[PDB]
Amino acid sequence: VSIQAFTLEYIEEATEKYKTLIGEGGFGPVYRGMLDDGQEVAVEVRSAFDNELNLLSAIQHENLVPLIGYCNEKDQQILVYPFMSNGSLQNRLYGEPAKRKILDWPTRLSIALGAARGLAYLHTFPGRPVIHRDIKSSNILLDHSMCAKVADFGTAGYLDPEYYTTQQLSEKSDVFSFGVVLLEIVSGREPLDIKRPRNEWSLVEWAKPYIRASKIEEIVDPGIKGGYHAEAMWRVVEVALQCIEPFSAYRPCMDDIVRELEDALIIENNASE
Ligand SMILES: C[As](C)(=O)[O-]
Ligand SMILES: [Ca+2]
Repeated sequence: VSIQAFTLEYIEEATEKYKTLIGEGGFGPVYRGMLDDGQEVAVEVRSAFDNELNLLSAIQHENLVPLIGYCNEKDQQILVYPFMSNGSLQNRLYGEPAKRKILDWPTRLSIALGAARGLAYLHTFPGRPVIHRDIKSSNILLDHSMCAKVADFGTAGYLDPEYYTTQQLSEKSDVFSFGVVLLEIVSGREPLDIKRPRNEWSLVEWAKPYIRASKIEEIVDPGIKGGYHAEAMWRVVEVALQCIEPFSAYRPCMDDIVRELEDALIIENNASE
């Protein structure tokens, strides 16, 4: 809840000399470490600011990756986040772990609502908005409790088509991108896959017809076939379609998405009990 300054020496002790590399992150590599109090951290090292730290200091929401501290020493720019032990939504949908454990519909729903709330907090931020501009399943991280934490708010298949007119990314561009994420969550497919039959190359182009023709069962992840209530799935698919409208003007705000995703989870929780 409060940002700390670390020394390079401390980051090296925690990181065991960058022994582990958690993965490619936005604006630098990210290594795994443990602080001397025992909490697991991810340490982002800028490849190549104090205003950014103040912005990141000002962002506080349960569905955003929080900043623990930073390192300023010797013209280095290091950022320290909690380690998210359950990894990325992308990985749990069609990653290696998806072959072991199938993420169930209610959990998928709960992760989407979490992520939407995080983005909603950023979009409606007092004074000026915070726009992510690179929303994707790999940037929706999961903690021990499978609570969504959106990352890299400091990609082909997700890019707002309208960007080719405006050459600008906006809240509405984040909304389009999120719509593609909702399609991943429903379908269990990555947006772009050349190895798929030609008609299935684009998840977005492939899906719209079936949704438009009210035949959602065809596009649903086999692992959650008969694992959802139709009323709840309709809501998610419907709002997903509005998000991926080629023209931002017809696209809902993130907060309309929050409400639809809340409605879907109340429908499932109601039928579950
Ligand atoms: C990027 As801001 C905290 O001025 O809305
Ligand atoms: Ca608000």
